[PDB]
Amino acid sequence: EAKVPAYTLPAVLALKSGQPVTDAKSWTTKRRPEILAIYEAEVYGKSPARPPKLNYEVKSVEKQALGGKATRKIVTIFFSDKPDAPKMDLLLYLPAAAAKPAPVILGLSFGGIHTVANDPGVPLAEQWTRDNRKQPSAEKSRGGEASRWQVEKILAAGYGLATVYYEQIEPDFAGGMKYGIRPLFFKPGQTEPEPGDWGAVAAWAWGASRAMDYLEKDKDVDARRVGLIGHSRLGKAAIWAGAQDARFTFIISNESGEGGAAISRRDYGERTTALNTRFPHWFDGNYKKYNDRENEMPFDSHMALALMAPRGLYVASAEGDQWSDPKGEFLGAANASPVWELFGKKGIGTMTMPDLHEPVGDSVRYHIRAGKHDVTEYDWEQYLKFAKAQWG
Repeated sequence: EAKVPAYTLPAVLALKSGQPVTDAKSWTTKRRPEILAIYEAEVYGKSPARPPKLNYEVKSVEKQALGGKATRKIVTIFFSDKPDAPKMDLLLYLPAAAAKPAPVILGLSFGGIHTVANDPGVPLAEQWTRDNRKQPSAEKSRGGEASRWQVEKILAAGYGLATVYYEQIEPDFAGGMKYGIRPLFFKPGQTEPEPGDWGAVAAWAWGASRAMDYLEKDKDVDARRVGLIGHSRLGKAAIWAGAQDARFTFIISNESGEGGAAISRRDYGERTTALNTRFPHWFDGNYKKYNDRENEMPFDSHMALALMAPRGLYVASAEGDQWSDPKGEFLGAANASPVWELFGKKGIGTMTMPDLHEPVGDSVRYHIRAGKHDVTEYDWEQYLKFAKAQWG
């Protein structure tokens, strides 16, 4: 950490011109649109507009699911009317006893909807494998991601869990674009994304907002109390989804790294390069000019995160976060927090990184936990306290 470079962050509360942002009105009307546009063009890419009509079908509604704890729904959301188009299966669990429409936490899932809980009545999903092949999952994989979703805790807290498998939006390997939604929006004869067009992180975020499109039509769901959670690369998606979509009352970005919550200036552009090399589909084409600081970024993570203000933001890390940079994720959150004060909200409340298992902050929160890159019970215990603070 004595070997981390020094840097001066671009100022989140100054306009590009240099003029200061003096109040919430000026953020809303001037600076936030400026920051959103920067990220749209230089990082995530421009996405299509919200579809006027959502084409979807409620395939399945089962009460008493999960040993009676939950009403389960499975909702198919079509990204095109054409058959064998890309489509999305949304898994919803609502508390069996729900007396009114329930708050819902929406998540992007690394696995199929059968991995989210131990639920025999959920069809085995097709998944994309280590070899970039798509094939039906084995039954042994049911519930493999359950510890990452803690559905029983969520329902116990009085909330619902909605999940989508991200690779139905776009499969996560270089070349999987043809199998996803991005091609559906090309222009007459276009065959490749323009350099400022969305990449995969943005497509995943875009699909989360179509999930939100359904949840607002569901009459068992409190459309005014939905949040969004993403782990790792899907925490990047969740940051941009929340930026794009004011219906998410909060987002949770679990260990989201570079192009997510982590300050990029804590190295010399080598992470940016490794991401753009290994995962050329994640960000847009313009983003590759920031490789190894060939160009200086007129932005850094605190600005992307401030796109949530005044809504809730939870950033979290793990001691061994992979090679990810927990301090850089804390600093992203901490440097975003002043925007919340413009709105009369409290942010992180400190500029010093807390100790393990010591969460900080109010409308912007942070914790770091011991363990490896994952989502654990401990994370969820805090997320649900956060959700209550946001929702009461």
